[PDB]
Amino acid sequence: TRFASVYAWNRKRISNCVADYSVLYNSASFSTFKCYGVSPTKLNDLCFT
Amino acid sequence: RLDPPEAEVQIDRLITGRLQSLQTYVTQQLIRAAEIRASANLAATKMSE
Repeated sequence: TRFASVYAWNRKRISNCVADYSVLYNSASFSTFKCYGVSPTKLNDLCFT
Repeated sequence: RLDPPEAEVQIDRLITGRLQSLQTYVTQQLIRAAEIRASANLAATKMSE
C-alpha cells in the first residue's frame, strides 16, 4: 500500500528459496514487460547468484 | 539462455571468426611443406654421387 518517491528509491534483498516465475508471468495490469539479456520464457530453469 | 529467433546473430559472429582461423594454418603449412621437398632431393642426389 505504501510507496516512496523516485528521489529516495530503496532496494531489497532476496535469499535462498525455490521461487517460480510462472505465477509472475500470469495476466495482470502490467503495461510493459521487457527484459533484455535473458529470454523471458526460460527463466524457470537456472539458478541465480 | 536465449531464443532460436534471437540466438542466430550471436552464432554467426563466432562461425565467421572460427572459420577464418583454419585457412591461415593450412596456408602456412602448405608454404612450409615445400621447403622439405627441396632438401629431400639434395639428399637424394648426394647419395648417388
